[PDB]
Amino acid sequence: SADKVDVMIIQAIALLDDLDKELNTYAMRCKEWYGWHFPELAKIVTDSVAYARIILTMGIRSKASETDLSEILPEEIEERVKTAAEVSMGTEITQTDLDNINALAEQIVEFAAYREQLSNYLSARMKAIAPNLTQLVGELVGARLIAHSGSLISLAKSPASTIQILGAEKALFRALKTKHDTPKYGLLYHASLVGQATGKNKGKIARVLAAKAAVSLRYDALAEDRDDSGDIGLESRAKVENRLSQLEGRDLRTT
Amino acid sequence: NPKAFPLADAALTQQILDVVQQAANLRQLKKGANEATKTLNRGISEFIIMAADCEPIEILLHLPLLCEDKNVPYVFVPSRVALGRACGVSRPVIAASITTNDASAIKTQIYAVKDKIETLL
Amino acid sequence: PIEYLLFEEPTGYAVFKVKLQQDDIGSRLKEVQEQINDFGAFTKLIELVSFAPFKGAAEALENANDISEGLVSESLKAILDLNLPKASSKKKNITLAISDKNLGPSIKEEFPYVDCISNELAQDLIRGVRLHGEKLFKGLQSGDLERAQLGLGHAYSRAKVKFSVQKNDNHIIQAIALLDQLDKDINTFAMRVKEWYGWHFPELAKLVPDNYTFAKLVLFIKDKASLNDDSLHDLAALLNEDSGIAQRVIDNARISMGQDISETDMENVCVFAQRVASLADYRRQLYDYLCEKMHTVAPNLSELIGEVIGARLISHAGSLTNLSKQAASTVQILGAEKALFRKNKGRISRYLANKCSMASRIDNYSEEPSNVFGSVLKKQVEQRLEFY
Amino acid sequence: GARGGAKVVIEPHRHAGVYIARGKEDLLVTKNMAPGESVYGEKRISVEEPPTKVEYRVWNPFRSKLAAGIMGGLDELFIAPGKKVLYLGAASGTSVSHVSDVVGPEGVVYAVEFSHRPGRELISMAKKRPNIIPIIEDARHPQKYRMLIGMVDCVFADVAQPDQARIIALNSHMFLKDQGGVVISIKANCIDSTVDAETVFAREVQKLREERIKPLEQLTLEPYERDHCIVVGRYMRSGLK
RNA sequence: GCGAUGAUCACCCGGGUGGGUACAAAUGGCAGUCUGACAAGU
RNA sequence: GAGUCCCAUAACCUUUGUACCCCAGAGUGAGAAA
Repeated sequence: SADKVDVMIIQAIALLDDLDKELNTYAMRCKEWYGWHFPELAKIVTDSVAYARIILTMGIRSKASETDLSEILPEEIEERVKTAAEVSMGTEITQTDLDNINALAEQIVEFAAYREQLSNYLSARMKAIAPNLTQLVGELVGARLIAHSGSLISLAKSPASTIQILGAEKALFRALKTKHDTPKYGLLYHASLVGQATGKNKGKIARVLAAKAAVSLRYDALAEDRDDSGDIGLESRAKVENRLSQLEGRDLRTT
Repeated sequence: NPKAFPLADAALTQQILDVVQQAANLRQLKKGANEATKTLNRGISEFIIMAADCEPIEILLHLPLLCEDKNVPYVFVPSRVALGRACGVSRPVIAASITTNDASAIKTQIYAVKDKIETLL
Repeated sequence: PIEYLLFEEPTGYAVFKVKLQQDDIGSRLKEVQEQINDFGAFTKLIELVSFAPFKGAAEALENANDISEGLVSESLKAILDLNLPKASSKKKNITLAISDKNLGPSIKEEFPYVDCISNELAQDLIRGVRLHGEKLFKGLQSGDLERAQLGLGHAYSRAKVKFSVQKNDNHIIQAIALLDQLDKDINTFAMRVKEWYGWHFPELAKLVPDNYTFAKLVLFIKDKASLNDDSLHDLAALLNEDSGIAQRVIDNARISMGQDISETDMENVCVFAQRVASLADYRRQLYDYLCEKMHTVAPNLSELIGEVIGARLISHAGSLTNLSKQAASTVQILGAEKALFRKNKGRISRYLANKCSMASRIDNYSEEPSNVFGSVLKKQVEQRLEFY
Repeated sequence: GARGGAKVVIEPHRHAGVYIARGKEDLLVTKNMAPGESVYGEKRISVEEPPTKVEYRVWNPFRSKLAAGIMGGLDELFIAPGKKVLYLGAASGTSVSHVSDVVGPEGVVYAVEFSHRPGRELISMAKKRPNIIPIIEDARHPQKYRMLIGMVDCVFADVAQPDQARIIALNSHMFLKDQGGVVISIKANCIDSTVDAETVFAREVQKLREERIKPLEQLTLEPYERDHCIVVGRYMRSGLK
C-alpha cells in the first residue's frame, strides 16, 4: 500500500531538520539587514516569524506610528517597537532596498508555513505506519527512533534495552569501555511521559516506556492485519501512566 | 573644504622638498603611494608627503585616514612633477614617506619639518 | 545674585528658581563642594519651576544644533518668556544662570532685561542639576534621560558627518551572503525533489538533468499514469522537443518500475518543488538588485572587474573602507583563494590588483562616485592585455 | 606564536572585565560585545559555553595605549563593568571597542572625536555596539555637547594636543562625578619637544593638581611606546590634601 | 615611440607520476548497542 | 540499578567523484628595452 512505506518517514525527518537550519539562517540575517534600518527590534521581539511579519506590515519607522501590530504582537510589545521607531539609531533605506528586504521576509513566512505543513505531513505518515507507537511515545520522537535504526523492521527486532539508549551511543560505549555508569534516557528523553516524571523517576519511566514501546512497535511492524487505530498503543499508554502515578505518588520524606 | 588639505605654502614646500631629496640619497625615503601605506602599517614613517594635483586626487586619499589613525604627520605639496624630481626618480611621484631612523644623519632637518607640519595641521 | 537657572535636557528645557545662594567667598571650601553631592542639602538651593518638553525627535535635534552654536530656539524663547519676570534693562535686571557663555549674548538680544551668569558659581549649580537629574523634576514626565541621549547622540553626530545611505555598502555584503546561500539551498532542495519524485518515476531523473527543468515538469507531470497527446504537447512546450524527451517521458511513463506514491506524498513533492521555484526566482531578483546597487556604490570597481566579483572582494575585506585602506599587494592575496583576479598570467593578475585598489579608493572617498575613471582604468588594463 | 588552530586557557584578570589567555604565550583579551567580527583585524578566541559560542577579542598593547597600561601593571583602573566612561580623542574603534567590552552592556562609552574621516567609521562601529554613543565634536568645547553626556564615572583621554590639560579639566568639571576617575595618556613630543620627557610629565602632573585632580600613580609604556606615560588620578573636588 | 598612477624577481617516460584548496557520496573504518526479579504499602 | 546534557541529528580517517591550483607574502621595490 502506498500509505504504509516507511522511507517517507526517514526522508521527512531528515528534511524537517534541514528546514529548521535553513529558516534560522535567513531569519538571523533579516534581523541584521533590517536591523541596519532599525536595530532595536531584535531585542524586543525574539521570534523569527513574528519579526518578519512586522517588516511586512510596516516597512519603515515612519509607518510605525499608524501601523497596527495587534495581530502579530500583544499590547505591551506593540507599543515598545513604536517608541523605539522614533528614537531608532538606524538609517533610512530606499524603496529598492525595502523591496528586497520584504522579499526576504516573505520567504521567512513561506518557509514557516511549509515547515508546519511538513510537520502535519509527518504526523499523518507516522499515524499510518506506526499508529500504536505514536500513541505511546509521540509522532516526533517515534519518527526519530525509526530513522535511527533505518527501518521499522530493524527497530522491531531490537530489544527494549537498546530502544531506551538508542540515541546515546557516544556516552554508552565510552562508559562501557572505561568501566563507568551508562546513560539511562537516550533519545526517549524528549517523550512527553519522561518529561512528566521528575528526579530518579525519569530513569524508571524510560525503562517502563521503552519496554512498552517495543511491544507497541513490534505490533506495528509484524502485524499482517493491523487496524489503523492504535489500540495496543492506547492500552500500553494507560499502563505507563498508571505506573507514573503510583511512582510519583510516593514521598521519600517521612510524614 | 578641499579634499587635499593642508596644502603647504611656497616657503614650506621648498623646505619639505629639501628633506625629501636628502632622504633619497641616504636611503631613508620610500616612494609611491603603495610604499606609503606599507610604512604606515609597520609604523616606520616620520611623516607622509603627497601631491595635491594627482589625477584623480582620490587615489591617495586613503593615506590621511591611515596617518591620523596612527598619529603620523602628513602634508600635501602642489606638484607631483616637483615631488618626483626631488625624490630622485625619473617619473612623477604622488606620495612618499620618510622612514623612522634615530641614527640618521638628517635627524635635525626631519624633526624641523615634522614640527612645522604639526603646526600646519 | 542668581535668581533663575536654565538647564537643557535632551527631552526639553528646564528652568529652576534659586531659593538660597551658596557662599561665594567660601566656594572652594570642602563643605560647599560636598553639599552639591548631597541631595538633602542641594534641594534647599534650587527648585524646579517650569519644564517644556520637545515635541519630538526632530525638534530635539534642531535645538541641540542651536544650543551647540549658542543660539536661541523658538522653544527656548517661549519658556524663558513664560517664566522670567519683566525687569528694567538698566536699573535692575533678572539674573539667569546658563552653562554656556556663548549662549549669553544671544539671550540678551532676545531679552534685554535678563543678565546671564556663567561664572564658577553658576557652573556648580548646573553641575548639581546634572548630577541628580530626574530626581529634581518631582516626578514630571521627563521620559528617560539615558535613552534620549543615545538617540540624540547618534543624530547629532551623523548630521555633522553628513552620513548618508548612498555611501552605505553593507547592503552589498549581505546580498552576497544571500546569493551563494540561495544557490546552495536551491541545489540542495532541488536534489531532494529528485529523490521524492524518483521513487514515483525514477527514469525522469535521467531524462532532463537540468535541475530547474524537473520542477516545472514535475509540477506538470504529477502522476505518470496521466498520459494524453494534449499533455504531451503541453510538456513538449516545456523546454524543447529537440532533446526528444517529450516522447521519452510518455514512453517511459507507460513502462517504469516506479512505485506509486500517495496523493499526500505527491502534494508535498509539488509544494516542495514549488518552494524551490520561488527561491530561484528570488535569487535572480536579488542578483539584479546587487547589479544595480553596486553601480551606485562602487561604479569604478564594478566596471573594472564586474559587479559580482567586486562585491566578493568588498566582503572579503569586510568593507569598502577596508579594501581602500589595503595596499596593492594585500588586495591581490585578498582574492587569491577564489581566483577572483585570475608566469605571464600572474603579471596580469598583479597588474589588475593595483588598478582595482585605485578604483576602490575613488569609490570609497567620493560622495557621488562616477564611472568615468573606472572605464579608462579598465581600458588601461585592456591595453596591457594584448601587450602580454 | 598564537596561530589559528592552537588552544588556549582563558582566566580572569585582576581588573574586572579583562581576561588572560594562557598557553605557550599569554594574551590580554576582552569578551566580544558583538561576536563574529573584528573591528581592526585582531585575533579572536571562541569558547563553547553551555551550547552558546562565546567569543573573546585579543587586545594588542602596541596598538592601544590603555592595553599597554594593563601590561605594565597599573594598580587601579576605573574602567570596569557597568560604568559610564567618557573617551576623549576616540580616533576609531582600535581602543574604544575594547573599552566598550570592559564596561559591558550595562555600561556606556561616550566616544568623542573631531576629525570627520575617522568619525565615520566610529559611527559604523558604534551601530554594532549599542553602548557606544559617538559624539563627533571637538573636545576643546564641552559646552557644545553638554546635552549629549550625563555624569560619567571615569574620564579617559588619549588626545595628542599640547594643551590637553585644559581639555581634561573642562570635561572633568562638567561630566565627571566627584571622587571619579581620570586616566590620561601623555605623549612628551606633542606637548613640548624642546625639553626632555621627564620635565613634560612633571609639568603635566602639576597642571592636574591645579585642576583639583589628585594623581594616584604614573606608568611609562615601554617597551610598547617611547616617551609615553599614563597618569591615573581621582577627581577630588572637596580637597586634595 | 615604457615605468613609483609600480620595472624586476616538483618528478618521470606529446604522455604519465607527486603535492594543495573547496564541495558531495559511501550498506567504507574507528564501531561494539546497558543490567535482569524484585519494589512499594499496613 | 544506571553520565540525555563531549550535537551517533555528530567528529575524525580512508576511497571515489567534480572544479580549480604548482612565483615571493605584512612579498620585494627601479629598473625594463637596446
